[PDB]
Amino acid sequence: KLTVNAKTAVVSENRSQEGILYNDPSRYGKSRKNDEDRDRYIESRLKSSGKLYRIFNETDELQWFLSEIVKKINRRNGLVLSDMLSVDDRAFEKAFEKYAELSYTNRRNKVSGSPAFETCGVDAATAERLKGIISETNFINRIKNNIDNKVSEDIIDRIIAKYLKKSLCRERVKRGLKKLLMNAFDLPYSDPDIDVQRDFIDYVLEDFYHVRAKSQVSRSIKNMNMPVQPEGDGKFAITVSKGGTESGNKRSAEKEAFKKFLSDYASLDERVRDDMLRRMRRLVVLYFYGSDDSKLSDVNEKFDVWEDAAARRVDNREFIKLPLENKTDKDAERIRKNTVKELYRNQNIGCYRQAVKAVEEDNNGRYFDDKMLNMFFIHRIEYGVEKIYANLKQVTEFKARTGYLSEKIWKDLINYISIKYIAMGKAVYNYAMDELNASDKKEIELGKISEEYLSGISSFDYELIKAEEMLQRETAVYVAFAARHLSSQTVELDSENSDFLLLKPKGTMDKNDKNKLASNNILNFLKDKETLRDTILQYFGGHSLWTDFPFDKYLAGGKDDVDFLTDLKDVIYSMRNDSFHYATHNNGKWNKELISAMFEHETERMTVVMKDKFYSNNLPMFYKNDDLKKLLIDLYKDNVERASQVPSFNKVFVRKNFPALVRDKDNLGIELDLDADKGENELKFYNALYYMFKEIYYNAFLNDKNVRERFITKAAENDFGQRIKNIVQVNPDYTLAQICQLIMTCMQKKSAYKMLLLVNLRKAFLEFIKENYAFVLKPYKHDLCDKADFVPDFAKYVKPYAGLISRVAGSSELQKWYIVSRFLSPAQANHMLGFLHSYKQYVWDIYRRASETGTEINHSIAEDKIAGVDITDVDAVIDLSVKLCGTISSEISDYFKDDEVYAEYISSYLDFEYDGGNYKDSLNRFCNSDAVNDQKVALYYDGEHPKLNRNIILSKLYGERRFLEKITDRVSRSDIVEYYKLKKETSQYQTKGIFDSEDEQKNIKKFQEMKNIVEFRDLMDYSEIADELQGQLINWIYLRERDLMNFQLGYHYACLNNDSNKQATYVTLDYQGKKNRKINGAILYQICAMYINGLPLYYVDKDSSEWTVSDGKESTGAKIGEFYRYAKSFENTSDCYASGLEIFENISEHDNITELRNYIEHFRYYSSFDRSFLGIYSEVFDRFFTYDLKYRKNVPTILYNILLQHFVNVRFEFVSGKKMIGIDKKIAKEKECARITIREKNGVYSEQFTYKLKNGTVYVDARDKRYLQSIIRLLFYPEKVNMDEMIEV
RNA sequence: GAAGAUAGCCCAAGAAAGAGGGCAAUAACCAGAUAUAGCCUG
Repeated sequence: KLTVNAKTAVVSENRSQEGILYNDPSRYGKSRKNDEDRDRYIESRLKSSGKLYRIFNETDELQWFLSEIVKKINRRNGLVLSDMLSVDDRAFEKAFEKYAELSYTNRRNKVSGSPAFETCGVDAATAERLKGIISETNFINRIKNNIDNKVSEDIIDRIIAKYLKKSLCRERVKRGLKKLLMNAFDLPYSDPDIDVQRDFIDYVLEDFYHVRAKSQVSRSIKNMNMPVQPEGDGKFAITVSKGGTESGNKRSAEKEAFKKFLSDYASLDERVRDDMLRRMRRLVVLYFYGSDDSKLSDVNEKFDVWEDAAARRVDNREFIKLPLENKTDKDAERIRKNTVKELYRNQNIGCYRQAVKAVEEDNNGRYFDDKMLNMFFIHRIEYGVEKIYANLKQVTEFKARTGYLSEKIWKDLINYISIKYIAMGKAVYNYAMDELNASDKKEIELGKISEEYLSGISSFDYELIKAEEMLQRETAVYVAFAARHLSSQTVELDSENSDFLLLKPKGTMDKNDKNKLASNNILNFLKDKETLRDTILQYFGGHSLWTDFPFDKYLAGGKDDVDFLTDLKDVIYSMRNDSFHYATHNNGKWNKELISAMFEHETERMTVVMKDKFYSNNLPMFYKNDDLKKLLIDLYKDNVERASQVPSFNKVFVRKNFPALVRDKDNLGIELDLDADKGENELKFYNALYYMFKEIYYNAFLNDKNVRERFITKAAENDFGQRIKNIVQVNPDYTLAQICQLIMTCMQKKSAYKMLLLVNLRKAFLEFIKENYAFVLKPYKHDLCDKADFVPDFAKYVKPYAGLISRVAGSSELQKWYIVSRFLSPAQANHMLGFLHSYKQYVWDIYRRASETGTEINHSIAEDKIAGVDITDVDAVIDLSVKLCGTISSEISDYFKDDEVYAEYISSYLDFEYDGGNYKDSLNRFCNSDAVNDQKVALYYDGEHPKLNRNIILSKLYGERRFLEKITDRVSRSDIVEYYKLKKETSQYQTKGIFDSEDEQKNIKKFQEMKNIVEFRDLMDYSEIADELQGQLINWIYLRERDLMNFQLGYHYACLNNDSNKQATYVTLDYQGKKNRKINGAILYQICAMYINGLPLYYVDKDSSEWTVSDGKESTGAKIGEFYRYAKSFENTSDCYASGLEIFENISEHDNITELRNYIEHFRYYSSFDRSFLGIYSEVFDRFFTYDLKYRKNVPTILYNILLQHFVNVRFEFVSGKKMIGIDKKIAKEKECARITIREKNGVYSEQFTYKLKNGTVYVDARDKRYLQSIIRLLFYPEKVNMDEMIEV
């Protein structure tokens, strides 16, 4: 990469912008490059590549013969341009470079012929010598000087397609090279239109001397800009380049013409938009079908553009003639693909030239009056064709159909309009809606650019927006999951009341018959009002932990456990659509005293929980309580805010390698001196040490001052250490985390500097242990104390939560973070915490880079606060949830009425041979039965009662029972038999960690897999994968919802700022009710109110037929209804909300989009299973992202990545399904829909693990066939597939 | 107004076409350890 040293940014000074290069990390005054240094930096990077320049880059008998031919051509005395042109003590280097400059200039100025060296500052005799050096004769001599083989044309064809330098891969250059090589090897060849000197050799010299980049790259950087900038009148519009050259000024004029299109198109009169889309449609028809197409004959034919679009789809015309397939041969298919790409390009050029001529000669009302707008669109069309064939992965007939291309380009043009309105709305929303912020102002104005942005937008500004929008969208996902989890055991929703958060409090009566409760009254959905409080408290660690809590102090009056449920629901709801940017916020309607007291109650258990994790991880089995007490106080006396982009403990200390690592005498030299329970005690020890080291890593090691200094000293390796010294040079106070982040600084996850960081951290940690926790080196196995006896004096020494308690008491916003994170699974809460960390680091990094480049930056987004509250407090709250979500009660009765219902629940996942009687006894019989030899099943029973199984309870609180039952098979006796058999077979080398034999490793892997089954850990895995698939779907929902609002904002902002007719209340609302307010820019205010929880909407009420203002807390659905009643007066439309949305989506499918969004966000899949994950992802791909190609076209890759993260490789096939258009209430029609499926044969395979041994390496499937089967069932259910054929091994 | 994905946009260039650069700006990628043999290898 050319600018690998530097970063680029766009800065905006006084409504003029500049693309800058800057060195990072650097100090202010040493970072941003001035014009000369930018120029020289580019020059220097270009001339870097000069002397390694070779025509050709870089086992089968032929494929290795090609490689040998290339190498001989590239070896010395071969075709080495640096040697050839530097001859005679570099005396001609300047002349040759000047020749290259004039050769390039001759192309742009249409000057025919190679330059003569006489005009490069050189006499006539020398010119003859130089011309000979860069002649075909000399090239032929240099090319064959190292070759003593007989090469064929096919060898030449293969070498060119496989090894030719990318900058030389243009048709005429490749043809020139082929002609030269055929002449060099005395093979008859004719290509009369090609001149070897001009088409190949002269071009090579232009490439060698980088004449294009030297004259263009620096200026192209300087002219970079953002998508939208303010104009003179303080209005945002799409950015237009300042041009400066002949072609650049034409390009700017076309862009200005499209800017005018966007203004004119934003018309509430749908006839204006229809006519403009028809003119754009005619341009597409002209481009692909020529000026004599029947739809271009009558210039005033108001043909339906979508009917024409549908017509070209079923058209069979071929855009190009495809060559016949080959006699696979990957070399021959690459040749054919290159031939096909050149065919597309030739036809594209012809189409372009024909269209340009026709819009010049045969317009007369067919196209746009503005010639520059027709040219803008023709350039978009040409570009769109190139996007398709430059991409080309596989030559296919469907992609060669003219109607495929015309309709791809049509949707591409609509895409471009869509993303520009969205880009406008993004600027308006972020920078021209200040007065959305809560105030006492009785008159506000929306759509005026905030003072700090009138001089324009920088790239750093948009980085800050991305940081905030990412966290907002990530948080939105967790709000949905928290609502799901709270709803899952408290209510049974139905299809008409599927959103838990929109259920109404217990006193809500029907509006039309006040004798009845409203249909959405929460009472109608309660699963069991009598156990409601105890059910809720399962999510607060079990009601047994709350026996001392004065609930009745807070549920006084008629308030009961239904109001308790309603208050928690209200906390969660208050975070939905809660904008981080616009505070509406700190006034929660729920019982803040109750929530605050519950938080304080939970903080009181934290020291007990953390010390209990030492106990439960068996640390007091190997170390003295007093030594562990010292450690406990060190680790937990202060809440620790973790920094992002520090390598995880588990990557620095790989669990599989851990026992060998701690025993290594160069590291720690720990050897535990231990009969029967030997291996089990060894395993307990290494598991205990792993947990203790993990806690030390995060809570003591990473922030230790001495660790940092020693890491820097101890720290390719010269490169690594060089950047470290640069980093600390730039700021000596950078923490170790910040050094790691600066060091660590393709859409598809890849199947089968970081190491230096892991190594230096691993060694620094071992030394930290030796220096500070030396008692760790001397473990001694002894008996576990009673749990209550282990450091019972612990809470006396530390009070980490003292300050946070009072801050949560006084913050509605902290209470939201608390309740939302607290209702997540432990893995989800951990992910939420990680997103917070990533947000904080990103914001810090942006300000850091803005600062070093001297870029003024409005601190609307703070480094230390979010939504008004300290990030450190949010962090501590979420961290409290992470820990407590994973702390399961020891009382079965906290989760089930008795051992019998518990045992019956276990039977959903375990076949303990239920006879038909009592479950508790059938399970007790099963655990007391013999499994293998003298091995009894055991596992699932703890003396008198069934064993409390952590994974079972976690699946009950946070997983989806019917889903898990549908995608897995219950654990069986034979599973438990196999578990014990592999236990035995591995019992003698289990903590070796890194093994000698190959079948030792494979058996260890098999045991690990069986342990995961009998422990229900695979269940947790599948639940997390489903949560990740569902979470990504919800993420996409909030991506779309953001961009729908932005589209509407940008479109109506454009409308407000054009001359089209606008009614009074579109521009200005003068609300004279008791909460009176005047709103200038009313349409913009009302758009944003639809999407912001807490922002009132002004409308004419259905029942009173009078103007009112809402409290702003009603649902998005209610707000859309209210918006309709606001707009309802408008005469120039019938649906203002939907104005322009034909660009964003297919209007006829709007209700299906809403239905899909609701299906996902209301978790309906888990109740009905009427469609699969693949089917939902298919419908998202098909029509959820109509508004922006860049989201739509990554939908399958994102799915593939999620699976690959879990070591599952899937091969997609794209086929056809069905979708409805419209929603019956009866006008829904069915049609074809994209269907993403998986190849029926060998479509799913496991990633391989690389296991190192003593010998060498063995490759083992990460995931066995049984695991892969459940993944396929997860993806396909309710559909069933032949998994034997689909799974590869 | 189906889909056959594995980008998209900005800047530059450009009709005898051009075809370079940039993007934490834009999604993805990378990274992140919550709990006891589950995320190896690089």
